[PDB]
Amino acid sequence: PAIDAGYVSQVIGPVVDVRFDGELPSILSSLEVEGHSVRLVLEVAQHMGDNTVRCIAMDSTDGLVRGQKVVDTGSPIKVPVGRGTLGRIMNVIGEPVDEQGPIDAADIWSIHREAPEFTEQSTEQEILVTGIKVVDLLAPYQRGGKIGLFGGAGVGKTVLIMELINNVAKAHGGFSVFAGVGERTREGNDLYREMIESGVIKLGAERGNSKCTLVYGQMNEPPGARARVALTGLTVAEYFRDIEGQDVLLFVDNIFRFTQANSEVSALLGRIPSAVGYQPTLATDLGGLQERITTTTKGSITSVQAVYVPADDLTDPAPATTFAHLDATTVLSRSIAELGIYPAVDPLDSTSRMLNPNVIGAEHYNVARGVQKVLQDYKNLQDIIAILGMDELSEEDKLTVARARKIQRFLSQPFQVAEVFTGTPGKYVDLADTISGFQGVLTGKYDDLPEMAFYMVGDIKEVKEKADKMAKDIASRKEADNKKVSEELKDIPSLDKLVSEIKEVVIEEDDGLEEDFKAE
Amino acid sequence: LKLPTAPLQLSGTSAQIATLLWQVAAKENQLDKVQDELYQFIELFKQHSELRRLATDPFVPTLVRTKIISSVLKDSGASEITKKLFEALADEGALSALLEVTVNYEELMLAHKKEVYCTVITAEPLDKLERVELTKKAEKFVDAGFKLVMQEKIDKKLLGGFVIEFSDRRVDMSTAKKVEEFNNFVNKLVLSI
Amino acid sequence: EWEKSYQPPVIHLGRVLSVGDGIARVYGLKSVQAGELVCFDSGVKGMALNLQADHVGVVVFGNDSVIHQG
Amino acid sequence: ADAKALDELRKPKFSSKYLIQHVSQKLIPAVK
Ligand SMILES: Nc1ncnc2c1ncn2[C@@H]1O[C@H](COP(=O)(O)OP(=O)(O)O)[C@@H](O)[C@H]1O
Ligand SMILES: [Mg+2]
Repeated sequence: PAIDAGYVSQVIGPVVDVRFDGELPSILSSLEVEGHSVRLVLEVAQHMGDNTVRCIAMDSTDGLVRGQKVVDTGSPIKVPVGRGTLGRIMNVIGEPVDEQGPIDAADIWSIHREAPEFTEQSTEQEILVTGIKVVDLLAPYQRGGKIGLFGGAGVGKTVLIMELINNVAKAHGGFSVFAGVGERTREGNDLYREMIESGVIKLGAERGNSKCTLVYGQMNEPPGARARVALTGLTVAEYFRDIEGQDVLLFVDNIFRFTQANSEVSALLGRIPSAVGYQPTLATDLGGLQERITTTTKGSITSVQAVYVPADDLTDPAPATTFAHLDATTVLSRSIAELGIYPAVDPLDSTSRMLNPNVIGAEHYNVARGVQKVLQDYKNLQDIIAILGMDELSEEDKLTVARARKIQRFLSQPFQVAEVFTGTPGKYVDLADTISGFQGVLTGKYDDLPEMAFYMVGDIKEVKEKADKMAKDIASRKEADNKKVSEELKDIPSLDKLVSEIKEVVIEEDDGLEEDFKAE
Repeated sequence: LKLPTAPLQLSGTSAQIATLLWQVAAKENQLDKVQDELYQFIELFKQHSELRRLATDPFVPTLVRTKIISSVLKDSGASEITKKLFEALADEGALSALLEVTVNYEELMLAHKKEVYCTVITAEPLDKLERVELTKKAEKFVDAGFKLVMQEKIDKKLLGGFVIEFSDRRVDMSTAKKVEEFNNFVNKLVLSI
Repeated sequence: EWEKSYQPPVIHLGRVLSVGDGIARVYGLKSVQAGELVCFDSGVKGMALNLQADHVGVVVFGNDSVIHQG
Repeated sequence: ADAKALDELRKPKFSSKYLIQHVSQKLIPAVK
């Protein structure tokens, strides 16, 4: 085994160099390190020219010595795909990290593959109703398209993607794959428990009846792993699309972490940096990923990729490159999230190619364009409202201000998953009902209603019901407040009777710290 | 096409020339001839000034340097390996890389000659039962079947004992560090006890 | 008990090529690990951060004004 | 490579003289 067993030459962080005596591996192939604590998989990214490859390590390189033998697998990183992966959590190399035994593997597919060609593309435009009002009104999602949820650092793009999972992913019929690219590990555990409690993930021997495969390379992982977990989720979704031939969902969380992991790696490969600090190969790496998430003739991948923006900057090149690859774009803003509006969809920046008068109907299209027109004419007057005040505007302008303030509150909606922390129950709105509601507010059937009746309600019935509730309670008054609190017959005990009911805990002698440190 | 593998891997761009030189002279089994020739060229650079002027001056044309290194190395029984090496290293002005290609070649040959060096530094001149008892304790630090040589140095700072200098690891079995680690071990207890 | 259990251990050492800008280009240390806590002769610790092919980059956990070449 | 393995070439270590003897008479007309 002298040939085809290379040794580690040098290590710069997550970048490992292997030097071979003969038969260097092809680029994008997987290497294995002999005698490391965890199974450390390298992945060749370059050829350095002195019989030396330059590998990206899929785990930590802490504890690598520059004499360690590295074997070649002669193949890329290959993950276990098939129907048996339904209900498993996988890392970037295809191991189960949910502790339920090995993965029942139909086939072993590599994660590096060419995108489907031009003639294999499908040109179909059918709507995907999600129940949110801003999505189903102003930027309707293509069923089999690509969806980007921009906005960053606490605007609610991870809540919105759980709402999209909860709405679409159970009424879909096909499978689902959640690829967590560099989001929180706690969020992955929360989604795992919430998918076990909902029934889209089952355990035991009935694992195959589940409809969701989890692939997690979450934000604790080194930048070698976060750069490849999106490709593993793509391989798992592409087995269902290419071989099973049926339509899936692919919710990729924080696809900015893919570009950021490749930028953390490409700082140490010695490449010259591009604009603000990213790699030069941003657009090609993001194309070689994002063009694999496409609906072909045989199947469909309906992807909702959350895109984190850095420091709320849309002219940053890492989301501005991503803007070209998306069909329907849902930009979230913090200036609207600081107004209490939820979900904080920016209505004058979030677009879609489905918003066309030939597809979704001229009624829905004209309602959406009128809503955008009213909000834009409101946005032009914002400095005039700021410095000069509401008391000098025109009549038509201070009517469009009131209509825009009503539709801004009306675009907000309580979510089915957000009620864990807000109390308000979530409302799944149908499509024609919110179209008719916004048609009514655009025509002016609800001018005399209060503005806070539009806040956090589902459809056009519940805004009038909340107006009736909130304009009762300004005139609701009770005489003497009907307490009847004192002198309750055999109800309240004495204070010491309730004190004696309390069982008393003992105190186990000052932290006991030496007894359970000399035990190990 | 079929080159014998070097015994230890090395660095780049000056150690690679030594790796190729050891590979080629091991295909020809002249592995100690070319080491002698490189040593002769090191001392030949030491002797005269018109030869180190071919490696430090940046205004010598490459034509006269190539023709000087060919017409000098035409004769005197020089190896084909060293002749073509010096032709290729004088064509590109890499004659100043001789001093650090021969060191990597010596490290390669020392790996092959299966001989590792050491240096034992002492306080007194060693006697013959001190020496043959020293070799048994110092051989336990080498890691295979080698030919560990034992060099001798004398330094009065040690109060007896020995310190092995392997050029990559150091075994301080001296008494001057034994009493130095003794006085450090007491004062960590007097402050505590 | 300290003399009857006293074996002076073999220690793989390495020279310092250059020190400055918070790094110590350390020659040698072929058996060092990426992220191994190294310890200079002046007592100040360090971490073998960049394991290069020709040296070992060591950041200096402390003031590097006590570290020389050699 | 280091300096420790590079200072030790300042002492002569050839143990043969079949190159430095002959070409020392050839080098001066070659540079002439
Ligand atoms: N629909 C919503 N209603 C109320 N609060 C929300 C909603 N969506 C998001 N939030 C707030 O946003 C916070 C988390 O945002 P998150 O989805 O984690 O965005 P990011 O992942 O970019 O931080 C939550 O604490 C929640 O209070
Ligand atoms: Mg989140």
